[PDB]
Amino acid sequence: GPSSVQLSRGDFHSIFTNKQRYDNPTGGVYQVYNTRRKNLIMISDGIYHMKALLRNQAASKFQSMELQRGDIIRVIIAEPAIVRERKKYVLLVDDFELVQSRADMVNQTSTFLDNYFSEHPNETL
Repeated sequence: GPSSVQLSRGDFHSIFTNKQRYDNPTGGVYQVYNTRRKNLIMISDGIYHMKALLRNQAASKFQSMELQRGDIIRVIIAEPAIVRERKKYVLLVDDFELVQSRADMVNQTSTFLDNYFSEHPNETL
């Protein structure tokens, strides 16, 4: 069914351009974009998609929740990671809650965050 919550549109851009958000990148509402490093997934903020590494309690919930594309989550504990040498971005997620199971994708044609910052190198923290 359709997503009955609003995603945190553009928040992946905010996490890596606004220092206050970078320092505490929590509370965002995101949609799972793809799953498969069995704990590395792709998530969507409705505008961008980016890689997230699920660790600790988030890795446990990945398993217990059978997390899949379309699920909507709220991130509770997280930290940003930039691999500068490779221009790669990852959200390290230690805990999240499930908001909605198997919602229709809000955006099927989002921009990959790494691609966005590689062509706008000026913007990144």
